Amino acid sequence: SVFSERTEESSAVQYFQFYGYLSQQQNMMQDYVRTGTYQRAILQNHTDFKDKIVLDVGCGSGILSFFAAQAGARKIYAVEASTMAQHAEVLVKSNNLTDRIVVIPGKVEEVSLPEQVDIIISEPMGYMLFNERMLESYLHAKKYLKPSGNMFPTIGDVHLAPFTDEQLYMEQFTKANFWYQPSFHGVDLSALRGAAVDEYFRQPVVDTFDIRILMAKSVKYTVNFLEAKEGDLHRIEIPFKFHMLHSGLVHGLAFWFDVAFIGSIMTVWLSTAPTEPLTHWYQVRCLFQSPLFAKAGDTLSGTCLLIANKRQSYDISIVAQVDQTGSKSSNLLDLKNPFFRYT
Amino acid sequence: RSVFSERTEESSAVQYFQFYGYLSQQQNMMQDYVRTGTYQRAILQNHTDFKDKIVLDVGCGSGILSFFAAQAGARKIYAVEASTMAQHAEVLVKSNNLTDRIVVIPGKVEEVSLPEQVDIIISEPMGYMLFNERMLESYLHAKKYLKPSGNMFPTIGDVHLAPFTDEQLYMEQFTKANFWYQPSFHGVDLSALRGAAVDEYFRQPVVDTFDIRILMAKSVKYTVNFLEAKEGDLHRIEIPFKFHMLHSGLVHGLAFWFDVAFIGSIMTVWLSTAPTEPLTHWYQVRCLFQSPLFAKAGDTLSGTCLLIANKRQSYDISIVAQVDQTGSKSSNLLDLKNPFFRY
Amino acid sequence: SVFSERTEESSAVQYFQFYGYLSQQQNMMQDYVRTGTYQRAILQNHTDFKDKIVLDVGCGSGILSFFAAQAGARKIYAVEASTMAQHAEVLVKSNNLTDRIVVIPGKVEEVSLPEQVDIIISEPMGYMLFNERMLESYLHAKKYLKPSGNMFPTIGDVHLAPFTDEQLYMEQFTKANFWYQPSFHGVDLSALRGAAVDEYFRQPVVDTFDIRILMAKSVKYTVNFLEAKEGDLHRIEIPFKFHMLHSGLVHGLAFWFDVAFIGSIMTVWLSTAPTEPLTHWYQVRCLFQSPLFAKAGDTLSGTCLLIANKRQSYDISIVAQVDQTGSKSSNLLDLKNPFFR
Amino acid sequence: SVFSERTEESSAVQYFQFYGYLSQQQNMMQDYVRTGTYQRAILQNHTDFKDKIVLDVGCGSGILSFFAAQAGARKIYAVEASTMAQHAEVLVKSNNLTDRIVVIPGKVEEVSLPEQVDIIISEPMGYMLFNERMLESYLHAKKYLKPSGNMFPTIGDVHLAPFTDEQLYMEQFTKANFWYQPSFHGVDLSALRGAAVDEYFRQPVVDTFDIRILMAKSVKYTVNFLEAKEGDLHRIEIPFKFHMLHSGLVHGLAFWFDVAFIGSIMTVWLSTAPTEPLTHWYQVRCLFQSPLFAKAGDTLSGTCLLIANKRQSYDISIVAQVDQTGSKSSNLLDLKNPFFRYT
Ligand SMILES: NC(=[NH2+])NCC[C@H]1O[C@@H](n2cnc3c(N)ncnc32)[C@H](O)[C@@H]1O
Ligand SMILES: NC(=[NH2+])NCC[C@H]1O[C@@H](n2cnc3c(N)ncnc32)[C@H](O)[C@@H]1O
Ligand SMILES: NC(=[NH2+])NCC[C@H]1O[C@@H](n2cnc3c(N)ncnc32)[C@H](O)[C@@H]1O
Ligand SMILES: NC(=[NH2+])NCC[C@H]1O[C@@H](n2cnc3c(N)ncnc32)[C@H](O)[C@@H]1O
Repeated sequence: SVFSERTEESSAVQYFQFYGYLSQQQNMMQDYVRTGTYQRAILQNHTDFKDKIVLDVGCGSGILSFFAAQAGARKIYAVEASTMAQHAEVLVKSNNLTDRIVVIPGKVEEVSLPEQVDIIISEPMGYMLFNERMLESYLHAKKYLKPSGNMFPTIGDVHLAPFTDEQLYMEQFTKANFWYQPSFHGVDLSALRGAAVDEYFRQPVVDTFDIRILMAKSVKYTVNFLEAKEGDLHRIEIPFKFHMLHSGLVHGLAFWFDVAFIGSIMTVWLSTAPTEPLTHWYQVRCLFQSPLFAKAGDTLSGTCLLIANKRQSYDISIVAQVDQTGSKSSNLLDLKNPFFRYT
Repeated sequence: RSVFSERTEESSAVQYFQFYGYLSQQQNMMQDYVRTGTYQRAILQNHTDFKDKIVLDVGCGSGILSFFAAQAGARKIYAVEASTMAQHAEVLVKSNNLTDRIVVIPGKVEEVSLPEQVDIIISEPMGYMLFNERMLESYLHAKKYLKPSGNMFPTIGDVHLAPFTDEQLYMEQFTKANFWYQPSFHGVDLSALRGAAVDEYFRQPVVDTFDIRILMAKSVKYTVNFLEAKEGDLHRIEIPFKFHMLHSGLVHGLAFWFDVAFIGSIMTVWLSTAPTEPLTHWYQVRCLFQSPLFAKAGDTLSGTCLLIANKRQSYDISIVAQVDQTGSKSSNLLDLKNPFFRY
Repeated sequence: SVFSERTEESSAVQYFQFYGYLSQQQNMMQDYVRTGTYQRAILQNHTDFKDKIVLDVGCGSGILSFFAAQAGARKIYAVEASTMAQHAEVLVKSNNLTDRIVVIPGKVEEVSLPEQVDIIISEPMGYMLFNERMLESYLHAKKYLKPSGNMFPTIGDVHLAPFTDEQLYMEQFTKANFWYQPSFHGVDLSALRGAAVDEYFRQPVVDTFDIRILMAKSVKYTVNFLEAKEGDLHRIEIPFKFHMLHSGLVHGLAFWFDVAFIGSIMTVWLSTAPTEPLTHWYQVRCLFQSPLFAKAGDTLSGTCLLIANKRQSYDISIVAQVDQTGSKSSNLLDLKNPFFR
Repeated sequence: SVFSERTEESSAVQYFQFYGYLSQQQNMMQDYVRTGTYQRAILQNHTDFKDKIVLDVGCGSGILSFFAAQAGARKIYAVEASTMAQHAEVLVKSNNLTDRIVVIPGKVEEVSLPEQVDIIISEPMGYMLFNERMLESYLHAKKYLKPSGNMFPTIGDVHLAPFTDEQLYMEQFTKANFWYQPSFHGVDLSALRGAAVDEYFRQPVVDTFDIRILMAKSVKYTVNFLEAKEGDLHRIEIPFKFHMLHSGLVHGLAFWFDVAFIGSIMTVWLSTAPTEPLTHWYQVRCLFQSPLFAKAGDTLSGTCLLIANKRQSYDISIVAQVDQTGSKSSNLLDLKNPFFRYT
């Protein structure tokens, strides 16, 4: 299948084992920004669901399938590949909805639906939006969407902006310099110091930050879920030209995302920006190997290239340059293994 | 057809060795001065056991233990490591000018081919509750390369268990599961999964430290002699116990820690993770009862701790506890692979 | 009679036995807030008693009748159905007020009075105000009240407000976990865990608390004793709509009450709010079996429904929901069986 | 019936409402002394239950019937008059003992049991042993007992001892002196002080105390449950002659009780003595209206006369004299309404 073609068995076993735990469902369900906003998007656009046929890609416990029911849906197909599907079935029965919700265990790339649907709902966003590569399953599910169909969420905006954080940058060499000692119990470790540094800079940093560290208006890369195909996400090239508002050293790029539910009654937004209440997605920062000096008025131009990998994530390639000086930096990051720095 | 692959799901093995390929994880283990300092003491203080001898280091990681044997005069050390950390070991061997003595042999100890039998095997195979990761079986499997006159460092391993009281910990876990009693979470009835939630939450071993005064009886000890034991002995580990209660109150579970002894020719050096000893990165492990048991001072608490090795490099743990006077009984299952790090 | 029709004899026996004890009269009288405020309301409004006919419903030891005598009342009929009525007569004689205070033994729904009165006085408030159902006896007595007569107290305000208090929550959940044991002395009790949680959470929690646990401004439900008819208190439906001020878990609703003595000279208030000095009424809190979550700005809507029962108390029904999310909590309470904490 | 002829209906309604609460069953079941001893006496005398027919009088939740089944009883009739019987039926079904335990809802004086039983078990002791007058229901059930049957408990002993507690005696007047003031908000209350004093003295005090306040070895009155008839408890005249071990003022009499399970294998004792762990029965003390001075070696003689009343309790008539001096005091207490003083 398409899923197994793009995924190492080892990665998938652990991925779906992780999501079979109720404590993880509870974690996602207890994010009120997430759960609240989805419920509002669906209920405030009841006309997009009333008496319609719905598909819920990766329903977990089925919470989004119940909001669709509250909105007046006629039939909801809830697809879930982990063992959480067993618990979703229990909740459909205990809530007297077996007539309107059908739980289909399995991967959305492999199950079969009995009819086409009017709208697909899902929550496929990972870290930096794209982590987990579940947006490809969301788009893959469009093979069941009528030409009339809508997508909830409808679009996705990735935002990237240069930041300054001297203490975050310095923390990397503080940790790596453990290896730069010539007699750790009589053993000279210094030969591995460069490797340790490299390892730390290859981790995206997951936490939040004061918006004042940002040095320029963000650049926006949009994914239109109504028009995009799975292949469009195998290689995501994000060019950027930042016009610096403050002078200082740029230590990397900060990432966040928004999604919009574009309904017939209104559009509802779900934002993980550092200016909005915190969510379980936090924000993501990718450091440059060497900081770049820029002054207010200069331009910072380059590209952020995301290359999907068979571990359900992306290899990140960032190259940036101050146009007025030619000073250049880059970095390679493995989004699968981020550093969770939040306290 | 290797012994390792026959007892290990591929998915678990891949992630296991990816996890230990990280230098940041080597740092965490090496920076535990109790671990690294005691291992060096046991080796250097028993240098006669290593002078001009052949050594095998099972799971050398970065190679620290192999360096200790080189300091003690070992004639030749074979350092086996299956993760990509093996290549980092080689770098340290070259930069420390020990290429004539330390031979890194990459691969699994169940699959490599050593050129000769060895006088002594050294390893640090202890996980949480001693037995997690199932590396003791690889340690014992390596005895096929050990001369009949040889030794094991560590030589024996003691598992200690004792009953404890801690209502806050018990209520802390039951609090998390009350989420799934909700009759109307955003209008959805979750109560049907309250049973499934409590089972999942009370399947998690609690890894952290605690005050020794929560222990309500003298610990029971279960000893594994690594010189005598056979690989197959660790597929099923049955630990009966009978505690003489020193205090009255509620028994909320059993606490677990372990000691290992390096029984050398010059002296025996002990490495302990007991709560009366300085904290290590192993901490201590506590298994909770879903329903606490009451006992008075003078009563006896008896039962069995049974560990069944699973294909995911861990153990499924069943604990049955009974106060003999009243017949009050508590049966509990725990997934040692997925613990709650509470510290 | 009206009283016997709405009261199991079994309840009435114990009820009036309880109030026949001097020790229980000492308890109420030593509440200086209660006793001092009643005296202040009566004496400050002495013109509403000067040379007037008075009726004191459920006088107990007769303390309120003496206050009316101090204010110049010409004649005070003091009705008391327990044996305490004879103790009141002793005090009337020892204080040399036989010319002004006339103890009438019996239930106010069954005694005859020589004449009509100008003002009724009484202390009929119980826990959560309505417990004991004496407000109906207080209102029933209005058959003896002249037109345009006054009522002391004149009105009663009930205040509701959501609160957060996880300790009280898992405290009542702890007691209930005893019935989850699958082997108590070898016996599986778990089949009764549902009945245990229900029973334990039907008990109102009577105690005081810090005002900072309240999550919204209180909602007020007023009872006008001058206008209300006793039948109005058989089924009390109190709608509420709170505007949440803080985000967090709502573990239930807190109840207190104030009464106002609206006299000719002055309006005197007697409050049992948590912002005010504690009284023997304390405050009341009704726990949800499952807490509700709400963010600051959300609205919590529902109704508190009180159905009076034949045991001189009420069956309480509280249904509350977070309007934005549909999170709903339905809970029942037996006001007759409180938990003094 | 016999129950209704000796009980006022108002008293009966509140009595069985009280015991319909699970919270009250837990209160008695959580007394380890009560529940642990009953279990011990039944199991350690298993020969008195194996393949026998049993009657549990006032089973409550049925805990004692389960103990009887643990001992191997063939058939157990469990009689309970309150609505707790329906809960007992649930536990019988949930413990898979519907073939051994049959719950009979109703009063033991009124229900119809088909056959004679081999042994009757019950926990009918109240404050001072006799409060609640349930011992008469226990003896009344002997109409179903074979002539060779047994009773668990077999016998009951009530112990009387003189005590000194100046603080307790004075506490009465401090409370009653609230009324001895000429202007309480302008009201002379002093006319009711005598009535307040009398009221406090008619109340037995339920709480514990330090054994050191006892001034003589206790006097013991025994009820042999195999021999007694329920009519023997309508009027219980207990003559006492105490030999004073200490000199001082005697303020009243203290009461506790023991019961013994005289089985075929052994005799097990359940004590509520002040020298033993505290139970939910505490102890009881009745004050003299005037204290009596007695020297060590003197004798304090008199009678404690308990007269049953229609409120499932007793009126207590105590009369005491110092033989050597001729000083007398007495009191007449209402056991149905005690003063709970324990803190
Ligand atoms: N939104 C996230 N970042 N994570 C939630 C993913 C949820 O969708 C489920 N899921 C992920 N991929 C798939 C798929 N291809 N088919 C079905 N369910 C899936 C997964 O088991 C979990 O319940
Ligand atoms: N001491 C621990 N609890 N864990 C450390 C395990 C270390 O041994 C390595 N290791 C584990 N099992 C094996 C094996 N069968 N063969 C070789 N190396 C192994 C692993 O890669 C890591 O470096
Ligand atoms: N305020 C309270 N919570 N209780 C006060 C009740 C007092 O009034 C008396 N009382 C209660 N109901 C009645 C009644 N219907 N008629 C007369 N006295 C009554 C009761 O005996 C006690 O003295
Ligand atoms: N041991 C005590 N002091 N009290 C226990 C009283 C228990 O016996 C029950 N009980 C009391 N009298 C009777 C009776 N005549 N018939 C049946 N059950 C009774 C009562 O319902 C409660 O469960």
